[PDB]
Amino acid sequence: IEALPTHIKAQVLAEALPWLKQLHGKVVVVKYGGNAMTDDTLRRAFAADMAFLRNCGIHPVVVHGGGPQITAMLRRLGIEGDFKGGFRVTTPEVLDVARMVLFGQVGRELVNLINAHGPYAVGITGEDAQLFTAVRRSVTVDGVATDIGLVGDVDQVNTAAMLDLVAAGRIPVVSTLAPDADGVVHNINADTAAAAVAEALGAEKLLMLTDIDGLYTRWPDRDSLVSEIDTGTLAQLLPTLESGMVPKVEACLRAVIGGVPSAHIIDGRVTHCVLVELFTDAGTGTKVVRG
Amino acid sequence: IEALPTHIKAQVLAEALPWLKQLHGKVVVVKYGGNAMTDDTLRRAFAADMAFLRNCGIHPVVVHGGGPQITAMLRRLGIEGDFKGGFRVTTPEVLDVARMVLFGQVGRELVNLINAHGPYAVGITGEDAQLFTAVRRSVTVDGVATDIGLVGDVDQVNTAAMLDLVAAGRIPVVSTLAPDADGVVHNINADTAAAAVAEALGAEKLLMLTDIDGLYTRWPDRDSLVSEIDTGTLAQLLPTLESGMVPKVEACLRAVIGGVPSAHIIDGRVTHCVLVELFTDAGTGTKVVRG
Amino acid sequence: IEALPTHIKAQVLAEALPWLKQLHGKVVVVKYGGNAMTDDTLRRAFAADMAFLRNCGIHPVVVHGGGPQITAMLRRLGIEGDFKGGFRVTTPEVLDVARMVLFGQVGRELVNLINAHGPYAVGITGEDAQLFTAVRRSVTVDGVATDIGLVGDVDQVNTAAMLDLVAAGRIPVVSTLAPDADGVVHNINADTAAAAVAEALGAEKLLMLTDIDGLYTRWPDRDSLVSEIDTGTLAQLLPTLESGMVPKVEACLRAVIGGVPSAHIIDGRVTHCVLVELFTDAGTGTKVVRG
Amino acid sequence: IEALPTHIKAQVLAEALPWLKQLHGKVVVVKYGGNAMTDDTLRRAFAADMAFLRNCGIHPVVVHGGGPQITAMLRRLGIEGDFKGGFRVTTPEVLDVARMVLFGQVGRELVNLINAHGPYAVGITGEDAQLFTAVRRSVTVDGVATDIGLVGDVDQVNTAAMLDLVAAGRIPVVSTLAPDADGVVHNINADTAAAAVAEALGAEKLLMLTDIDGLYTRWPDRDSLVSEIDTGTLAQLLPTLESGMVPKVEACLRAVIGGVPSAHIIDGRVTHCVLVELFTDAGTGTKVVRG
Amino acid sequence: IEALPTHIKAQVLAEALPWLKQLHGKVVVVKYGGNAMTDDTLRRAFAADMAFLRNCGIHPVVVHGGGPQITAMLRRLGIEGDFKGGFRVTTPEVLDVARMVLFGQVGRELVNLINAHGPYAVGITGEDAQLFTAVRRSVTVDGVATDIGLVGDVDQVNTAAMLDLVAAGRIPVVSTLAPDADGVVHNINADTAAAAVAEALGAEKLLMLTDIDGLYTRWPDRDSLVSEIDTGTLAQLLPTLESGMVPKVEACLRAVIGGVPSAHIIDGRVTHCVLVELFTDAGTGTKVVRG
Amino acid sequence: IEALPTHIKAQVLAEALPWLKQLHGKVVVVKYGGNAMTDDTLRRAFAADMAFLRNCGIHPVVVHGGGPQITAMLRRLGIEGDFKGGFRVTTPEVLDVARMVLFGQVGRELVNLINAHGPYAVGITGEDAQLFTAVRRSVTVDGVATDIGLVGDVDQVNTAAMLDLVAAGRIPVVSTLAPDADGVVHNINADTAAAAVAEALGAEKLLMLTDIDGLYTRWPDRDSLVSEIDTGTLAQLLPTLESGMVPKVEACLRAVIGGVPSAHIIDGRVTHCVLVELFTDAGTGTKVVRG
Repeated sequence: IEALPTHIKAQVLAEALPWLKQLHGKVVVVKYGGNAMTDDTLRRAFAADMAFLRNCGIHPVVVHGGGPQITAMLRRLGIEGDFKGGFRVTTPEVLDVARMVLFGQVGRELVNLINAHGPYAVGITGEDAQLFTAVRRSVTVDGVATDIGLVGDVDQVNTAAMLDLVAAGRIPVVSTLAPDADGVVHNINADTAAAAVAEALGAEKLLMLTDIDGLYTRWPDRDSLVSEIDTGTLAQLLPTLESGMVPKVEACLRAVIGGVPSAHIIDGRVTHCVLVELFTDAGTGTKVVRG
Repeated sequence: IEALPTHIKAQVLAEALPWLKQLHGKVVVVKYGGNAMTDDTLRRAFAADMAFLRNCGIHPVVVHGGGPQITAMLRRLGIEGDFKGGFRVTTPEVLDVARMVLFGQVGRELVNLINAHGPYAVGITGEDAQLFTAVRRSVTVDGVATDIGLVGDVDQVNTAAMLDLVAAGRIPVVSTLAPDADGVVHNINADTAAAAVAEALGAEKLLMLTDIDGLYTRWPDRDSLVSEIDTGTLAQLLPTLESGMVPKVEACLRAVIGGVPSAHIIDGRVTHCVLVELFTDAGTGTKVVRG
Repeated sequence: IEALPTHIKAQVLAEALPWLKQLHGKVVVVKYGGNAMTDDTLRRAFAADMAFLRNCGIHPVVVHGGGPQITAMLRRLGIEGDFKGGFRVTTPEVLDVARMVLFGQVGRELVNLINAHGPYAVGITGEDAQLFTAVRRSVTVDGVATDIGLVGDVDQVNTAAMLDLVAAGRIPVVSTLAPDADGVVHNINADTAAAAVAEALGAEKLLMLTDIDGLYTRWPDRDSLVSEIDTGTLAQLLPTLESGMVPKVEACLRAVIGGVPSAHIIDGRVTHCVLVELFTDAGTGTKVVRG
Repeated sequence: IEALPTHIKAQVLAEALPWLKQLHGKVVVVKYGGNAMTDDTLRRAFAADMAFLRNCGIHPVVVHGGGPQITAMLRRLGIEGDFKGGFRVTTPEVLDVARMVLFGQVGRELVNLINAHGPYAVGITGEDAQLFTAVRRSVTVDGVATDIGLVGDVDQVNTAAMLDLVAAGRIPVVSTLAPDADGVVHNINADTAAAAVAEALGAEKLLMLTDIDGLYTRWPDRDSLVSEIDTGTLAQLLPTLESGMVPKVEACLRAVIGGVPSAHIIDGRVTHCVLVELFTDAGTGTKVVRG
Repeated sequence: IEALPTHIKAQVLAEALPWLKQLHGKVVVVKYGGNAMTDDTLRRAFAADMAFLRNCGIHPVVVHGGGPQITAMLRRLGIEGDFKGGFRVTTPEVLDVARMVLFGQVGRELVNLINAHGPYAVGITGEDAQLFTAVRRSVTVDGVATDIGLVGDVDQVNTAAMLDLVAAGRIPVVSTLAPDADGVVHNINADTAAAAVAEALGAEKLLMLTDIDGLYTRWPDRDSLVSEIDTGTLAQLLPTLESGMVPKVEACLRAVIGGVPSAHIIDGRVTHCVLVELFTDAGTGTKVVRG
Repeated sequence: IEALPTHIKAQVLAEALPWLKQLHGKVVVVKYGGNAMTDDTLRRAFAADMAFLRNCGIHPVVVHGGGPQITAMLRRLGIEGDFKGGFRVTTPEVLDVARMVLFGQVGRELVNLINAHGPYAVGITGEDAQLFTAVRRSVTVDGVATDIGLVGDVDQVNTAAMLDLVAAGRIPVVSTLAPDADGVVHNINADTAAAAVAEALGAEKLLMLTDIDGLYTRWPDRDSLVSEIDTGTLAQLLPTLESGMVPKVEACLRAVIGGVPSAHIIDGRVTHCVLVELFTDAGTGTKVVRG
């Protein structure tokens, strides 16, 4: 980015202006996972983009996952799994490990990366200041709803206390664990938690970092790649999508139907994908709007 | 506490008044460890006492340890230790485990206990919002200062951001990990960190929960138990004390010399020891003042 | 309270916690009269309990009476009384004396007692900053409503200005005099004024200090002493109660029906009765709730 | 004021402008006593002028006396006086009467008069919120300093809490009683208290209402009437002035030497003397400045 | 105003009190034009009266015209006019001159005059901070509505930003130019703009300075001069009034019907007419109220 | 900017981050003149860049000139000039025209351009709220200091009121006219005024838009173009520079010596020069630092 003429650098920056205006002073919830979480270059760029948003007066809120790190630690601890369908059962023991890995390892890495740019990141779970609660969820397997232990969905969100934190200039980094109404902590799917946080905070956008170019309606036909789709059309397409994309699409559906103006499935394998999706018209991601 | 006449219950409460006046609106830093951390009755009472202080308009700040929980997890993970003197060397690997256990397990338990009473507790480390930094420390072994890895002392404290948190009505629960000036996270001894936080926050008291009645000057002579001692006298006595008491005494010395009006070594095996030490004249603990 | 074991002192304090949580940040209106007002030990303890509430972050508001002090001063001044039924007629002259005694003597004593603990108490009447107004009341005598001069009921309350005063950390001590809509100051019964202030301020509790154990439904049968009663049941019982208890019961009825969660008739002859009633389950008083 | 041409009414108002600019947002302490306190027309006009200042964004603070009302009440109560020199001895009994008359009668009348114009006036003594303290004073009689009981001078003033009250839009009406360092309430001379309040509050002016045209240097020579004098000249003249003027002059001296820009001795027998002195160049009063 | 006795000066000031109470803390919009704008004595007095209101805690907002100054500058620039009916057509060129004269000359003179008394005046147009917008208006000529270029009516007003300016202690001086919805700046009649600003700001009064004694219903019969009239009566009279008075009357109608409590047509040829109309009962102006 | 690969657009934006961090929450004063003021494309881009800074949480303050527009209007009005040396004498008449052109024409155009992006721009002069004052300046001609009328330098700046305006989210657009201590308005050179505003506001940068690539030390040698120079070196070079560059260089000297961290002479003929200079390392401008 050095031989590139200076009048072209100017145009690239100037074209950010309409999106800076759209997002100034607004909440943007970003689900962070996949290869954006595992490669040092993609990670460092993600943390820089969070600092970028913050130094534009945008209020990012990061919700992270960590499925494979949990599995890796359970295997290290010799904790034998129980599986119903394709789901590990989250016993009290598995929860303790999940919480310890998500909050004490995965979230720590991102907090420190972001904080290389300033005193921005702060880690939290639903446990802290009772910021949100969980309700136990069942899963459908072989056509029957089934209990797989201490896993849940976001129940209620302390919207005011959460926005107080971003008003202090902080970037919350959320590990998806929260107590139920009896104080018993559950693990929440990070994609669904991200949609719930976006709706509760009145976010202007929900970004979903995934390891794909975007939503293909007829995978693997390359021409089936769509760049914008409405919730009604997308809900009808949901039964036909691969297993990995369903939670990302359900998230976008719940968020946009919940009033979030747009949710985006963007390619987490692209360095600075957040900057590309937010401040550029050239993203490969797909945008979900209501309709 | 039922056959006890009602006019005696009244006198007990009324005698709390001078200490409520002393502490209203003031910061009290509490080092929490030992059996107060491991027994369910002592723990639940500790969490209730933190809620008590908060519902009196006192601002508690909890600094916790977790030495044995770390050791237990290292053994579970099969991480062979290296030892210089009696000190485990904190390699990058051992740090990751220490941080994950302290922040993702030990701190979580206390946060949830306290939060059974309200949205009070919030967990943090020096990493979050760069709340404090560490400087690597050496230890003296066989008369020579020696490096034992990523262990440090508190360097600087973001006093303003920390007090903003208690001003929100929060009870910080601090896990003693913090980055050095290069962003590399160190493990800090919880006793020393507690003294450093007390001094930086202008705390009115530092409480040190330990598993002993109090400071014995000539252990094990029962009559050597003292109830108040000045920093000058206590510094001269420090070379003669058992190994377990030195860090607790050094903490009290640094805090009180640092301007904290008093530091207290109190018996963490007594249910509601905090209430006893703060709102009663009948504590067995020992009080350190400057002189 | 010295030979009493330390673990019992701890339990007494710890059992205050649920009521500290209930009252933190809340308004508590206390009608103060009777022997609690005349004996030096009961008085000093009352003032200490007001300071106690204030140093817990509770907002006490004190409404005081002074019937007998007024009578005593009228006799000293040689002011001959006029009586309709059992009621002294409050001429302009009698009002001046009542106001001067209530505000310039009785209220002064309590303000100074409370202020021995800090800059808390502040005296006021409805006259000051037009904090409340009066409407002239008649009384029923021999079955006919009758004018007995410048006596009234609370008309309107400047809720906002009153709460601004407690927000400053002040403890208002209210002498029950207030202007009517024409600026003419009336004397208001202190029991009824206390209920009116409680309702207007959204108080969490109304305490009525009286010189009896509590409400007896069939005085003097000792077993008729009740510890909790609903407003509907109590309204039906009101025509059967002794003359001294009627104003205290009407007060509790108006307050609780007015939305105050509970009103309490407690024994003002018990040292620290406020502490006993608020922070203990062993009070002899009776609690009024809606039903 | 009806046949007077309209262009003359305009000029009178327009000439108020430089003094409105001088006083906007500033504290003005007014000592109120004499015939301005006893005649219904002068009183009602005084209260209106206090409302005038308040509705210009000026912050009046009223300090009142009441010597003769106290004497009258003592005689009504049959309280025999003890006299040293020309001074009544203020026994505990005489204090109670003084406080009750000053705060519960004299201050009440002014509060109600002012409040006919709005929720402005609020009565206070040094007792309330420990707004100020007293130190016992002796008097010189026949050349020897002598104790005459519970009479004092203002010791310390809670400047911040007092200015908080005027910031709320209130007009404090101060009765000059205050506790000493042991909580024992003393009666303070109202002229001296007014000067002390002016200095502590950083008042822009001190007004002293008296029943004379102004300072005569060689009473009763009519030409000895001066309209402005400096503190140095006036201090030298003080030993030669009549008994009634000394406290008013000592007050002006202490205030202006204390940094109050000017103190004024104005004729309280003139209806609306405050308006005349503050917003007009035609006052008969005398102005004291430093020099 | 020197031989006039001092007790008469006092009465004049004291009679201002009810209107100071009415206006304290309230917005007063003043249309300023005519001879009040062109004579140095009337101008300087107008600026002083704006400073007077400000130093009483009243919030004046000045809307100014400048018709003849515009004409004079157009003639100096040799800009030939086009006229439909009696209306100059406001071409883009004529607008530039109008804006430059109104904002860069006429408004500057008033700002500087007012600012001789303090940092009060601040000049603005609808362009600044998009404080208000315009909508293009047509005029009726020979019975047909006709376009006369870039002239409009106030469309929307940024009420909040405007009141923020007066809350800072500023006196806005408004030049009536504002952009339409496409950013194209229009010239707005100053009388109509003044009524629109008064209604949008919730003004307590609208003052209309004109070069006449007041509204004559049957000009030139001297007895037809009315001092107060309701909007319904005045609307019926509007078709019968001289050409110069129609815009002033339409303004008062729109304002008072828009909820402004009263609008006043006052004689701008009287020195200090504002002071006379606001703080005196002797104004020759006419008051419009709803009915 | 369309065929350019998306990973290059990302890198351009990401490289803005260190300068966004440097400028977030900081004041940047921009002198705007030259061709950046006269060409529609350069102007519209300048206004967009001001909106860009504002939507990043940067606080721009624009100081504008307008020399040639003034000359053009004087010629249109037939105002014959008087010239001493090469300086037009600013008579009272010439000032009125200068003020009317600068504030009522030139500043209006920029305000409206900026406001196409939001309610940002607000026009002001030193006259408004007495935001700054002028002191009359002389010029040196043929070796003698000479009066050329109502031209001056910035004297004092109301730093607090000016920063209150940018705190409201406003972008001040300053026309360089201000009253002297006697209220007489002077015209101030816009380059010098810009440096004075930067120093008084504690600006982080001063940008000087000019119609040259940057400072040439040995014009017209192309290799004499420097990209960074210290104040000491640059002061020594000042006597050797062309006439047009002297005011721009004196400005940078006064600002940087006045404590402004850096002042920049940048090429106003480059579209989006502000974006290029601030958020890019590829600017042709020259940076002045202290040394």
